[PDB]
Amino acid sequence: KVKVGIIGGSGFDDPNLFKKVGVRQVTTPFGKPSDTLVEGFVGDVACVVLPRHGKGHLIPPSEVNYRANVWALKDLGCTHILATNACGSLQEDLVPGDFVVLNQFMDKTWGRENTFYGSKPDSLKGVLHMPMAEPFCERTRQILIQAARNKSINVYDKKTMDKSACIHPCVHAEGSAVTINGPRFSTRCESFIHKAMGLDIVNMTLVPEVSLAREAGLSYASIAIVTDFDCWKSVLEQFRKSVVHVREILLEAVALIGAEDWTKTIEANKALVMSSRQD
Amino acid sequence: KVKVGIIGGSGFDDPNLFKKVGVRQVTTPFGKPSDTLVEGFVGDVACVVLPRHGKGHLIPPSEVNYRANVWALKDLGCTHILATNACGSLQEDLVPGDFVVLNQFMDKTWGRENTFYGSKPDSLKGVLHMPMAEPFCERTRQILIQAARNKSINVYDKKTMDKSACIHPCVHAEGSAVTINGPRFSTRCESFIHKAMGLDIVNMTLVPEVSLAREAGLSYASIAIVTDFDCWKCVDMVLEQFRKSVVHVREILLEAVALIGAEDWTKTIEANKALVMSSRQDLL
Amino acid sequence: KVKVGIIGGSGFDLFKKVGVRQVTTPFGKPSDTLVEGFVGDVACVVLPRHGKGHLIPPSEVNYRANVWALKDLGCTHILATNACGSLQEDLVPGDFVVLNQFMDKTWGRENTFYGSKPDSLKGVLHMPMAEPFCERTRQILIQAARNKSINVYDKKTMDKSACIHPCVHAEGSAVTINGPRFSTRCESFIHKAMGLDIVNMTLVPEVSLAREAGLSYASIAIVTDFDCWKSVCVDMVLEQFRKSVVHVREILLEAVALIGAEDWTKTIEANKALVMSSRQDL
Ligand SMILES: Nc1ncnc2c1ccn2[C@@H]1O[C@H](CO)[C@@H](O)[C@H]1O
Ligand SMILES: Nc1ncnc2c1ccn2[C@@H]1O[C@H](CO)[C@@H](O)[C@H]1O
Ligand SMILES: Nc1ncnc2c1ccn2[C@@H]1O[C@H](CO)[C@@H](O)[C@H]1O
Repeated sequence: KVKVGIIGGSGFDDPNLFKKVGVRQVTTPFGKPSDTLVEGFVGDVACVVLPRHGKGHLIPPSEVNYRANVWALKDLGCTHILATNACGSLQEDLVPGDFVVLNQFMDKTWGRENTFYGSKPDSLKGVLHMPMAEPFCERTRQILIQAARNKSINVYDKKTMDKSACIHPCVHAEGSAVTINGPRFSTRCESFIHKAMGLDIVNMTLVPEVSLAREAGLSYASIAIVTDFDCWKSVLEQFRKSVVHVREILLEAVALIGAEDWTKTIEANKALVMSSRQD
Repeated sequence: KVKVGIIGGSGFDDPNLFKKVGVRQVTTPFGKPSDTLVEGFVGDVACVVLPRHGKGHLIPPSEVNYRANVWALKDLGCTHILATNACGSLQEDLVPGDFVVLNQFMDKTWGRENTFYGSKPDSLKGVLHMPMAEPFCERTRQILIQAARNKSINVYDKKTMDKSACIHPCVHAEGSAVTINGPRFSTRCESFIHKAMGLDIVNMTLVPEVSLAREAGLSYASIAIVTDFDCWKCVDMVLEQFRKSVVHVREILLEAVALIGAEDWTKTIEANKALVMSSRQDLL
Repeated sequence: KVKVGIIGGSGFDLFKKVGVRQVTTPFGKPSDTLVEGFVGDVACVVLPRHGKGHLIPPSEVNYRANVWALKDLGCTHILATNACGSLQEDLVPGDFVVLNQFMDKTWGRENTFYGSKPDSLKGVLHMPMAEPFCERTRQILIQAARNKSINVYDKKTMDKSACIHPCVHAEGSAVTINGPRFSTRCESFIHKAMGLDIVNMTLVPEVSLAREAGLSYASIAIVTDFDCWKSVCVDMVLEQFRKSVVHVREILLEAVALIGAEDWTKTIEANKALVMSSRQDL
């Protein structure tokens, strides 16, 4: 019943997380996904891998068909989506090499299809107004964090640990992301403004992927990879080692997801979609 | 003579504000309005009603044809537009059941047609740069407020009265709205950011409706309906509270139309159109 | 050698022209035809942002075509003028700002040369924009003002009481809004509380696209009024502008000469190198 979709960002243009069982060239009512979808098994848990930018990373963040990617995963029977998201750090405690299991975001994107529903032929009929107060699936967030612990990777929770317990590299138990449209990076002026707003990282791909996953009735969680500090503070090796440990986290997270019942969580996801219909 | 247009938001998809005299199924050079326009009278005052989202609430905020809506009302000869706007509160003193006669906004929408003019053939010829310092028609704002007074609804003015005078439910005499694109609600992160900017409410429909009304030379005023606290902070009571708010807003609207028709608006209307002409930057 | 493109904003819709040139671009047609000529020995190209009739609003300007057309003609530098409203007390109508920073609030504009759609160059370009302008070219605009005996105010070293108007502000940040409407008081105060200096509609993505084209770009903002945070309309932007046009013209002509008097070999190399190294599809 549980099937785990994986959307790989930078460093995961072609992951190979398991032996490929089948390759799926699909289309959706909202167009074609970034690439073909690879189906397989992690242990006894069915799993589907999909590169957000395509195999060659030729599709910029603003042009990614988030609808197609999410809906395609949904059509294949995924109940969860795990995503990676490379990012810049807006805080001194978040150091290149750290990961962040996001729990909040601020949206500054535009010109992207951010919803499956509407009044145009491009969309499913209805007006969907989805609650996003806490935009991720909390259970699945805690999976990612527990996965890191299982793989002996440091975890820092600012709510229960003081500064001295922050050993790098570490996974930050929470954090907020600002999603900019791209493709350019932020100016120093924009970086300081975001930092003053209390944001933790800056990224170009989280939104509307996270929003559409909830719309599709899926449990979604992102692991953000701190590649560098954003330009408020004036290499490839740290990122190479990062994807190795992110691979471990993803593989362990899939197993942890399959080790539990999700019947009521899946049911509540579906009901929230139906209850958010305004029409 | 005046003619008052009414753009009904949530809770006003099918208003029935008066006995329908005539219905207009029209189009504009900017496309189709949300729905048929219903014409009639409030007393001796001509009035036109249009649901922003259509009868069945099938049109989401981002896809509403604000241009067509404002232009269709203009074509029928409306001089004023009164709008309802459902919203979430960003401040402690603004509670569900309150109303807000907006005077300010902050815009965070995109991908919406927000001007009638441009250099493209599918827009009116010319470049219009409208001043928007005080984006509403002040006279018409004060009419909404006085209408609330006449209907025995509490009015609260933070600049004059102590917070000890804020008695719920009340019409807030001033307020700023942040307009987000939707269709999703804000995250807690976005809610606290907006609140820290000093914004009072969050809503998805105010802009560019208010902007386009000024571009059309019309007097525009919005009454926001506080349906809930935004996520910075039983549903059966929430629904019942909103229904009561709708009853109150309905009588405010009806009294407002009567108040408008009772006064002379020659100079205000003249100033409305002159403001349009003087913003034509291509006329130098 | 060097060649200077000049993108004129409001009131700039400069020399003895050699010829007028019509050009096309893989991203459409520029705002207008281009004026080719010389300031001294320095080749110079002049392009009005809104067209000769100012019929093109800021959100509909083809910044891609304008910047690329200047590139196609062999420009190494672009000087730009941008009319703006002030968000702070010390910046008054008649002042000028040699911008070093911005905050972007535009939408629906073509802001990159690269992408995966047919009407764009193939590739994913992620350009660093920490310091979005060419610093050398900024300091040239500022030095140009000194040569023409226009006051220069540096808020990093100078007193608020030592601010002599009209002056060129040696640094400043712009918020770029989409237009065509002006800001509300609410928006104006929010921008002010963010620490931004001016508000305008034309800087972005022009500045971004110039760096994509590997050109040294600098902007001089012309303060036409205070934004509505004080006690702004179309007619006001035009009137104040008149006296400011003359000073800006002097600065631009002087700046062109100053550019032509230095070697830009390594700067140009670095510009084109930054373009290549930002390609993340490779
Ligand atoms: N400091 C930043 N600001 C915005 N995006 C960033 C960073 C750092 C990494 N990314 C992500 O990686 C790609 C561009 O480098 C894009 O996919 C982007 O999401
Ligand atoms: N807390 C909020 N944030 C943003 N919009 C809100 C609310 C509450 C109500 N609305 C308005 O009503 C519709 C969404 O329910 C939309 O039409 C919207 O304008
Ligand atoms: N206070 C302001 N806010 C926004 N834009 C302003 C100003 C003042 C000038 N401009 C510039 O003038 C043009 C539109 O009038 C546009 O080119 C615009 O950049």
